[PDB]
Amino acid sequence: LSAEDKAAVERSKMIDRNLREDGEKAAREVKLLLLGAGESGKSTIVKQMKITGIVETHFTFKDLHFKMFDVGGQRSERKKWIHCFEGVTAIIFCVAFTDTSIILFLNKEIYTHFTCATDTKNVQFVFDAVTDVIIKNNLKDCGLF
Amino acid sequence: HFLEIDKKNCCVFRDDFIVKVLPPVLGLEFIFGLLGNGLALWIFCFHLKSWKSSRIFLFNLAVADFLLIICLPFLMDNYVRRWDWKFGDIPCRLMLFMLAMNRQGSIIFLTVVAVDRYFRVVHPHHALNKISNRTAAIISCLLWGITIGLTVHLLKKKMPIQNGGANLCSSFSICHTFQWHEAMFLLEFFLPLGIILFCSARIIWSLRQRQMDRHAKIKRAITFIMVVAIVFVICFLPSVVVRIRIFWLLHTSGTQNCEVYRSVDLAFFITLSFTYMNSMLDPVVYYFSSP
Amino acid sequence: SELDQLRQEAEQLKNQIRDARKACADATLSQITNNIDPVGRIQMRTRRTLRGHLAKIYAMHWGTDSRLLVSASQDGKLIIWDSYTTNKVHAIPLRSSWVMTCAYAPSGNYVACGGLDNICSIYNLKTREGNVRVSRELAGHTGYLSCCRFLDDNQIVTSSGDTTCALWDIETGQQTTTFTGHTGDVMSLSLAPDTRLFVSGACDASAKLWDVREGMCRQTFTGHESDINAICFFPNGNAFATGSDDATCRLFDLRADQELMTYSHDNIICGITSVSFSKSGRLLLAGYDDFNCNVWDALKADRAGVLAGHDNRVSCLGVTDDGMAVATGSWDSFLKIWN
Amino acid sequence: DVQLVESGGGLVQPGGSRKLSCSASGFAFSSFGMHWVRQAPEKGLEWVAYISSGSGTIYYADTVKGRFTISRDDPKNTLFLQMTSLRSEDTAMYYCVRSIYYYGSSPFDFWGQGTTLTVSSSDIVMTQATSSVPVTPGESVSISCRSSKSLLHSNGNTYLYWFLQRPGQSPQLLIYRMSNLASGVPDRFSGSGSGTAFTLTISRLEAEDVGVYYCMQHLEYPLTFGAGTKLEL
Amino acid sequence: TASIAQARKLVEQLKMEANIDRIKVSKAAADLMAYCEAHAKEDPLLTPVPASENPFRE
Ligand SMILES: Cc1cnc(C(=O)O)c[n+]1O
Repeated sequence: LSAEDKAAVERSKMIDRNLREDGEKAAREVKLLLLGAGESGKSTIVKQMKITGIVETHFTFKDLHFKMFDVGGQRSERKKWIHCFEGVTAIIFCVAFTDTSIILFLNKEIYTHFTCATDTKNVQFVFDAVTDVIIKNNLKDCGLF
Repeated sequence: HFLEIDKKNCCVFRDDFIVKVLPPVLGLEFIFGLLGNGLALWIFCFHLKSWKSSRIFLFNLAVADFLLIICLPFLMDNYVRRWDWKFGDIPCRLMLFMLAMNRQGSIIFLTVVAVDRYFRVVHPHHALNKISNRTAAIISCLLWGITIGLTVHLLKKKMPIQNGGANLCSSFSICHTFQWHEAMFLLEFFLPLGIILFCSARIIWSLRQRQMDRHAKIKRAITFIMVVAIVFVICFLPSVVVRIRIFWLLHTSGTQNCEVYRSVDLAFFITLSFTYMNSMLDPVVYYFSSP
Repeated sequence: SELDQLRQEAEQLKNQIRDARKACADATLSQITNNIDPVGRIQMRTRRTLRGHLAKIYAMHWGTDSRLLVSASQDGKLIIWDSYTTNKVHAIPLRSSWVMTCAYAPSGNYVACGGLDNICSIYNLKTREGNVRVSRELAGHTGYLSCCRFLDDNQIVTSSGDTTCALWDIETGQQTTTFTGHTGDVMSLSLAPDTRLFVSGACDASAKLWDVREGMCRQTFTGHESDINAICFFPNGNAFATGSDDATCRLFDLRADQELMTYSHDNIICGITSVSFSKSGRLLLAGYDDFNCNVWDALKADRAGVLAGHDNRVSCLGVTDDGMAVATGSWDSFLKIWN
Repeated sequence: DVQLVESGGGLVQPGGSRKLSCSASGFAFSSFGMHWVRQAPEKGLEWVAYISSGSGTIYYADTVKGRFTISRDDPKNTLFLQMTSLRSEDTAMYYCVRSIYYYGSSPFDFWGQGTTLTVSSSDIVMTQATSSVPVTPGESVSISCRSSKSLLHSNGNTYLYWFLQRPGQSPQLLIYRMSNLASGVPDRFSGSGSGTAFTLTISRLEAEDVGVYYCMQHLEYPLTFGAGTKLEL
Repeated sequence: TASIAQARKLVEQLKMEANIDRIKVSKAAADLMAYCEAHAKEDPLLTPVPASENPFRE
């Protein structure tokens, strides 16, 4: 091992530590894939917890970051983003994948919740749904379930 | 029956019932544990393709169980000839140190797995649930160091106890002195028992309160955590209650009449085999049931 | 009187081209190659494992020096590796974490990446400053971007989910030629070793051959039952192989204009994500949804080995230009190099 | 553009202390390891110290170890050389040198203009047999450099570097690792050698090729230079 | 008439695709076999090279 190779190894280690910091930052965030018809009242709920390609949304409830990927705008085939979105924890559906959970919302395991007047209940419901799917991935990660 | 070691008055028995029952059960335990732990290690090393962090703790538990199982046949040979250890001085220290240290390591890694499950079920959004592999390996090394440091006391003793012509190689002689070897036994039971019971109760309470018990795999998971708690209790409670009875008898009667200790000594050295039966049940209850 | 006549003309043209293909279909590749010796069992072991990615790996490419490779992942990171020493050379953050493809310029002065942002982005690896900065972002594709491949330092072809391909001039940033003959989303590309032709597979279960300068489709190849997920040129450029979701590989050739071989086993049901060739073309390495890659004798259509060191769907694999190693990526976030 | 500007020094009494500062601009200062190189009046180059990227690794010459301390301020893109117990041999022109290390990189690319310090009053040996070669323009000239030990490594690359210092300017890299041509230099410069003996070839000589040529090894620390070879018209 | 224009484009594309000489399958198979045979000794994956000239080693 030469001096130049040693310095290259040191550079690789610095890159490794930067990757570690970025991964630790991103380990506290959750990715949610949002589906809809585009004109089925989805925008109401989208703006309810709000306060070409795919739109990204950010909102935090309790020390946990959520990313919303609205894909109702795209007219492309439904199955052609599934291989890209195969790893999302849950899918949110607004109405007026062998182990991927579905969260369901009524504008007017599958988790269902009729929209309330206050967005707080909706955010609490989605937080609970993500808690359960994270519980079960953690269990698999362990070996029990 | 009386034999003082250095300053502790000790009663030692050579009952013939130690050879009628213990060698067969320990032989069965050795064979089944060897097969189970060999298969477990073979699968863990070769056909895994996945490590994460909890599998590190499971591998350490398997290592401790295998190290106890490979030590069992020398206990066999001791038992078959009624406390007539003949190997030497260093190999008896190595047996006692390995047995005690591996039992402690198995108990600590059981507690670690229980705490891991508790953090994965009651605090799912916690840092410890997404720990790195290097951190898991370092923690495993630290825990192994803790067990070894707690068990060094058996590695710095002269242990060819010459009981006339017996050459006794026991670690739990009935002696009227509270040493670290017995407080360590009682702590090994109670403190991990408390942590394990707390973790299991909180896991079950959180799973049921979230109404996630209705699944078929989650029901099996709850059943098997109940099973591991029951196995821990069943294997480690008889020896501990007999030890408590021995302490009560020492504090009431004392060494002045050692004949009252014969039944309690035989019972203690019979129920001590369930501790190793725990090590031989471990592959079936912790590895072969993963789904 | 017009649509019906045109449809009948197209149907009779298809019938006559199929008849012409059948006329030259007197022999079979398997019948010819029955006499040659079998390749025999091949054991190839994981020589290197590259760790550092924190999400599923979707694409990788080799450098023409056969030592440097770049891999893309869903963590929004491009990592250039040194395969000999396993240590990292660069780590390029990406604005979008939905990248599906990555390319290495043959000179080595640039890399490319793209995905659900509909942009193949060119990154300058040789700057006066010691950082890697985005050279230019090429925009104009209607849908997502599934594959871009460098022709030279200034030219690059991109395949896209809008059923089109395009050839870009990097300095100007605009497309020079477009390729519009497919019906479904274009999922793969493979440039000929002479950089004169390329084949593209799409969701319409057909592969097409294009001339880069001509700009129009030259040959159309059918035979697969489902969408073609991978495509690769034979080392001599006179044939190519396709992998699809119906769990079979098929070897097509340009001169004879039809399929020659079918690579399928009754034990395989999972689809095919990646495909490549050995330096001599005798081995065909195809990756599957069933967590492992396996080697196919390209002339006898029988398995000669298995690459079974991954914990998830093997999404990418590639062979060096000198053929010493094959690097495979998977969704377990590790890259393995096999010899 | 890339530039390194030095400051400090100029008149120091013997036995005192001084602080050299190197302010960088126009490049990512944090990713580069940084070197201090000094040359005495009418004498060749001499590597002083090295601080790696992220301050992880630090080296010193055996003649300055203990008395010198190298440090960097990455927020402000500043390099320091704390100099104490200064001797009469410490008077020279100090250079701040930029270098980065990955596979296929060229270290020792950019050199600062330099700052002059005036003080009142086991390793590889690189040898250049000649000192002054007068060559008319347009004639191919060969400059040789010899090593004490083989600069070839198991990786197959020999760590030999060539620099040219024009009269009144800081050295500029033209050949790194004995074969590769530095960015921006003309193609008339070629490098060859084998392990111990090396040769730099200039095809046609312009008016800008006049200067002192230095051969440098980067096989191991301390980095060593050879006595420069001067070209005259 | 956009559909008619698309049909005409398809007709032209198929017509030009039908005007290319096609080599017999036997000849192409023999060519592929000869190419595989002639470069068989140059393939490092087909014939495992010894550990001396292996750029990747343990
Ligand atoms: C006879 C016997 C049984 N068990 C142990 C043990 O420590 O587990 C020790 N000794 O000596």
